[PDB]
Amino acid sequence: DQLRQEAEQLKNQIRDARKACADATLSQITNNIDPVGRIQMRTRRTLRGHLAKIYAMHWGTDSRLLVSASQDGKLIIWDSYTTNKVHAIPLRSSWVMTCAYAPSGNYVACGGLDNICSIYNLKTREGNVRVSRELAGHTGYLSCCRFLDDNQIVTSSGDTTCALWDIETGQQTTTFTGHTGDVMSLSLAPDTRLFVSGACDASAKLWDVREGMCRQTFTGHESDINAICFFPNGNAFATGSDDATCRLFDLRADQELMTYSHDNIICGITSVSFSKSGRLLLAGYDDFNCNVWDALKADRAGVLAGHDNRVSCLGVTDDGMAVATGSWDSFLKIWN
Amino acid sequence: VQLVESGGGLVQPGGSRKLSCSASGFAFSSFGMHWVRQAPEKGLEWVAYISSGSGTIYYADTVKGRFTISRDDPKNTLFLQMTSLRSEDTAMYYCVRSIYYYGSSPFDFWGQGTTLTVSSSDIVMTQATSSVPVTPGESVSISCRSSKSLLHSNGNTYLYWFLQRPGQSPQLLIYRMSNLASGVPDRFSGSGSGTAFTLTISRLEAEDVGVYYCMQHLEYPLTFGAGTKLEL
Amino acid sequence: CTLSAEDKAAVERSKMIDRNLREDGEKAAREVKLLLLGAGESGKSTIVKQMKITGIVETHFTFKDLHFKMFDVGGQRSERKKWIHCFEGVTAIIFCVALSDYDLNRMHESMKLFDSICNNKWFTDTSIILFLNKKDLFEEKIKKSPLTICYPEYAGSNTYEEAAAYIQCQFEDLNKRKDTKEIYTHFTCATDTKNVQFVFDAVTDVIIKNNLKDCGLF
Amino acid sequence: PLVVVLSTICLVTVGLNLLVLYAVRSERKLHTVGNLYIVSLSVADLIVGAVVMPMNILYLLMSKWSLGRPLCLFWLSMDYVASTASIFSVFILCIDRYRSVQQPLRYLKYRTKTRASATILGAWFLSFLWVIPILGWNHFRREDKCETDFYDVTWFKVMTAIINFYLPTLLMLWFYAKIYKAVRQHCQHNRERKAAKQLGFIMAAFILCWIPYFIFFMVIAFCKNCCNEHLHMFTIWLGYINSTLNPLIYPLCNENFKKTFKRI
Amino acid sequence: IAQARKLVEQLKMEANIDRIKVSKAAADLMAYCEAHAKEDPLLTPVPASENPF
Ligand SMILES: NCCc1c[nH]cn1
Repeated sequence: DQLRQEAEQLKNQIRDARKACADATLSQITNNIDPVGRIQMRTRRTLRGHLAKIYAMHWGTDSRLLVSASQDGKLIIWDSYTTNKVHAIPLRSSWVMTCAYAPSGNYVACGGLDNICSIYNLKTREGNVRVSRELAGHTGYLSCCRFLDDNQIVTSSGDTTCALWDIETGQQTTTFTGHTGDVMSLSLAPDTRLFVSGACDASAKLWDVREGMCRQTFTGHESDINAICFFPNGNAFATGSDDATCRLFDLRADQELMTYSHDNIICGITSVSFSKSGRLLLAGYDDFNCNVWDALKADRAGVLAGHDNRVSCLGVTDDGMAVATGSWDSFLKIWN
Repeated sequence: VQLVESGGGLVQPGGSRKLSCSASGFAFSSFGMHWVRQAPEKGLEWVAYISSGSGTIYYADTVKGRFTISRDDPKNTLFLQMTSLRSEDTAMYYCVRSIYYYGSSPFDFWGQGTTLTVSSSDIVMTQATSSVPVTPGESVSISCRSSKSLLHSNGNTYLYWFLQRPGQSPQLLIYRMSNLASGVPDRFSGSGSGTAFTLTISRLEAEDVGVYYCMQHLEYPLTFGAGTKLEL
Repeated sequence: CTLSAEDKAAVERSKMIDRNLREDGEKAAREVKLLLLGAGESGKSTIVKQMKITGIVETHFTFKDLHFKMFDVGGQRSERKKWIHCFEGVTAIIFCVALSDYDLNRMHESMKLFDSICNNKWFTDTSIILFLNKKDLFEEKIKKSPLTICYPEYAGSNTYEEAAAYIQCQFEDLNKRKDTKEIYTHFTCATDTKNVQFVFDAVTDVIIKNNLKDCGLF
Repeated sequence: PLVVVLSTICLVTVGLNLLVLYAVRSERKLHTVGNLYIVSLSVADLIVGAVVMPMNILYLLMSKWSLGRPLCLFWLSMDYVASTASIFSVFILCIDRYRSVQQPLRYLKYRTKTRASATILGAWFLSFLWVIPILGWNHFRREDKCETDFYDVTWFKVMTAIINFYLPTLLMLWFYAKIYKAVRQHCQHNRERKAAKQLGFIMAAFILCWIPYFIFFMVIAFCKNCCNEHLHMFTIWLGYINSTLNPLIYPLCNENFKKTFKRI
Repeated sequence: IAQARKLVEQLKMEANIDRIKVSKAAADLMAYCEAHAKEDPLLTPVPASENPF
């Protein structure tokens, strides 16, 4: 073989070039930075009314509204301040696995096992929420809808590919391929010109929304990557493995910045989120408890011990005022 | 959306009539309804309210217990049955919808109104004047005063601005003193704090003439301003 | 505290939303959610037709005052089973494997499938209705040769029913724990409503047994 | 000494019952149609342990009613109401289980929580109906002894005893025997051991606690005041221990209830 | 001949990378997390008056 030898030596030497210039670990420098003590957060709100496992949840751009989707077949929009149900939408397929909130607040997108991403319009002149679009063309179950504009949306799937869709036309504007397994989560960058997606192949990658280019690839896990999120400054991203360890990678360094793992944790991370200052990495686990890690020293600075079942989705508001968490008991909890 | 009311006409005192508001084009059951009225060339005046699910009902203190409001949601037909009408109940009765949740414009659409004629504590909202001549291209400022301070602990200043162009029905412009309604040009802008409030219209157009109105929704009963008329 | 005319109207709307959510959930609990499974080229467009009538394919058929929901899986291609847990609480798993399964080795794939759903923590306490529907080709290919072609476990006489018993006999060995769940195997002639009736009976028997565990008797 | 022991029992009852009710408020997996009856049972036993039992304990210590005629009538009415409520709660729970087992699919058409609450409130209304005689028997007595106005009326006592313990007891025996038959036929394919143990425990507790009291009921109805008073209080305290033990039979046999209690 | 050609071509672009190393990007995370430490309502609890919950 010729190309295989070139491919093998390319990666080994490219990694060698990365290793040669690799100076030191994050801890080696940030050791002198004092910890944050104990972040004891109390459950300020308990949003109840879902009658099944809650699979997805997305914060509003104004830091006050929430969307949650259940196996019940319902999509509920809450007022996070007064724990009031602003909207309740019946979804076509009860098998929801992801949801997103339009950054302008006009629309809401949700999808799941039926391979279709349904986009509903909230601000209708007739007062009810209708289905503006049904983005179809994926050949597998859907995940991590992430609106870019009111007329451009990304979607991951179990087809080993992500897709950028022009909602108005309903045609896949771009298709990012290269995965060898179901793609579980994607998270748009702050500037909305990139994104990172992790897949069951135990590898994630940074894709460009404009040119459909596999700009970067990232490895280091030993099992699936069930959750992913972006550092608030759009220069790092943390993935939540089913290996029971979280990993913060830097886009530029081509390497994992650090690992958040503890011996007592034997189960995989279900969702990952960040604090507005990029200090508290919030990891929802299968242990039926979330967990607040100090995102620079890897210490569990507090825990959001709640829910009777595994945590599925986390979210930190835009201003960082709260933390919404969901779990398979059908209760959302807003912690502060 | 199309709210059309039927039931207007001339009725002798002591009788009873019924006004229907046959809705078409929206989710009737999700909208609370009002029956704002207007006496001839005097000003607007609220009449009744009926929330979604027919759970809540409020009446104006002038005719409380004399009018009754019923909503028929499976059929999309709202009623207001007036039992005893005096010579003061003559007015143009409008049918207004209102949807209340975090971020709604709860006075967005106003029906076409119906003419009803009869043969022969509360917050007070005051408008400074009754006529203001102006020419196109001149920015104008209208102001009305309130008795209490509308700024609720929430922060919402429940002040509503309407515009009744000659021969038409009102049309919301500012639903919470700073938020433009739907479908209105973005030149309108509202401000003001405490009791005093002002509406500023930059780059006034020919069709912006009409009797403006200011209403409060901090607490029932709903009260309307005297009515400022822009003249040209 | 006193609330605003609007902030009250917001609270009244939430109650109406809350009422409908609760009311809808009551209707969901009145249905029987049967996860439908099958192996490659086993015959899956013939049992669904017998009922009273892309990814997930959900089917409805109301039989004798029961509203059945049957969720097919022949649309999903990714076999990672990161979506099986979504099918917790199903009242059964209708697993369809026919006798002609060694025409396309079936032993490894078939036994690995059943060992998968009997090992899943989510399905180990749900009964598995096993279907062997037709009787039109189940006899004409048994006589070709003993089952040593791909089934080394048995090297004896191969009749129709006796060998059929062996497949069932080895089957229960797949079930790692028979304390909680129960296989309801079916051997019939796919000529009439036989299939529908058997699931109804296997659905009553699983429901009635579930009540007792709630009463603490069974 | 005796009072101390009695007090313990009293307190225990109340405590246990409260816990059960709290559970059915918190978990939301216990908000089923087979737990509204346990809630009613816990409420009845809580009333017995909170309003009825303590006053009886005081009555033993002082050997006389020191709270006067009005509180005498109040305590007697509360006693009868809560005891009948406990018995009828058990009876309706048994009917629920029997109709569930003999007709699983059909019952789902009529197993709405609305019907469960309707039946619970009907049973509680039937129990409360006991106050008509206790407060109006004269219309239709030592001052130191609290007792009803009909405690020596033969026919009324016999009819009340039949309607309160015997008919419910016989129907409960019948329906639990049918449930045992169904359980056995399902087990036929060790399994029947648990079912037999639980049903025997239920019926044994019920009958061993409530049959002596109604025997005394009917006998003193017939005897016309030739019996001792110490015997009466023993039977009534057996009846109260029944409500003390009820939380240890019905809710402890459910896995969700046990998990909820373990968490707390 | 052209099945893994695109794969290695992507790996080729993974070689021409603007390599900002772990310590080169170690301080960037620290700088950002410090320069916004005052705006995070969770890291530094906000007074009970400005808390909307
Ligand atoms: N402890 C009250 C016993 C009772 C109730 N009803 C009749 N007798």
